[PDB]
Amino acid sequence: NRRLRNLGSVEYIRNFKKFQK
Amino acid sequence: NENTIRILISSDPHVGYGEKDPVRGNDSFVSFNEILEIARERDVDMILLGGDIFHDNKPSRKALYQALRSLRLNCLGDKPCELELLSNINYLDPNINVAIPVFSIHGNHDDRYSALDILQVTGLVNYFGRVPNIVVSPILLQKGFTKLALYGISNVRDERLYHSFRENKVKFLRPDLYRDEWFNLLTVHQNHSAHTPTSYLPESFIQDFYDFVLWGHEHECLIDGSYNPTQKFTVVQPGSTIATSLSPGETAPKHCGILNITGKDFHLEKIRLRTVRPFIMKDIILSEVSSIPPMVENKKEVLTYLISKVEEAITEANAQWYEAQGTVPVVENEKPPLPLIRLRVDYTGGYQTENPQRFSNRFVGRVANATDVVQFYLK
Ligand SMILES: [Mn+2]
Ligand SMILES: [Mn+2]
Repeated sequence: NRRLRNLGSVEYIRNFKKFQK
Repeated sequence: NENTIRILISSDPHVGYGEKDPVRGNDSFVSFNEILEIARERDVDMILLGGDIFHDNKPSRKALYQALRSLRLNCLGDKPCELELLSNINYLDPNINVAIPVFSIHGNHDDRYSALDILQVTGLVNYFGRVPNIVVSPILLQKGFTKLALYGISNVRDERLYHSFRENKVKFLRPDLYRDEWFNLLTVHQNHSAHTPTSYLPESFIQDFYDFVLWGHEHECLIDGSYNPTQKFTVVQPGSTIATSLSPGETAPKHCGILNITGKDFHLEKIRLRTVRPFIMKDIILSEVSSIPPMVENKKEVLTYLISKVEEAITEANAQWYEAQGTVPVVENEKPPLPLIRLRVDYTGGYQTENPQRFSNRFVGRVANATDVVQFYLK
């Protein structure tokens, strides 16, 4: 377990509120 | 600061835990409320939770009511959210004035409609990192020049997740635009270390592109964090807001934290939770107590020593609480709540014992766990 690293995969992909009253 | 993302971090509030207990019944609600109150008082941008929000899979009506009441009173308001969403999120709703958005993954206790779906549907919590092959997609947030890529993996049976990583079935999705500018934050709810070689999640398994790992599930407060040199990330285990068992892990004083993110840098501030009931544990080996002569009718001497250890533990608990409050024991000041006291006594080598309930009864009105103050065992 201490040996393997970075398991799985790593891949790439492509006021601030609106309330008022 | 205009370029500093401020996140209140916590985990495992277990709302509803010990609800029926006459002494401890309100602890989970008071401490879950505290976490939200600290977030509001400290003016953070958001709250991030590591799961186990509710103790029961089907929370009681009181537990759900208390959680909803605290979230509504502490998270809604006029405060503008300075976080821009780049890639529904509650603060963007035009019919709800969210001052502090809460983000949470599910733990194993909040297992088609979870109690977390209810918090989300009311517009009070953003339930993220769902695990329906695992595809880990981020929430992209911006405050000035700072860019946050928030990732979550909700609780998965430890063996199933371990096998999924081994069979390389875990897909981590990254943004192409502003590639290396993002501060990568992962939130998990798994065992950090177990006896089984497949029952836990090794740190090495987690992609090295991550900068910070928020570690839920583990109740022990290890808020200071730990750096992984091979992966180049700092793992933070904030711990629970309530002790769910009288384990050694549960004794470490409970804290939440404020994670300040400026660019790719961070500053973690630790905050002591004031409402958590003190819990003191003593691990005793009788053969190591010279005062007690072995292999003779020594009940009287065993009892005298153990009673002195409970007294010592009560004094330490009361001192631990006054420390948390920043107060002194005086008439005008609120007194500490009854503490949780546990002695684990190894009686190997010839030592007489006492019925644990009879022993516990000696401290009625002085301890919160008046039934199980002592546990006698053999190595
Ligand atoms: Mn938990
Ligand atoms: Mn858990």
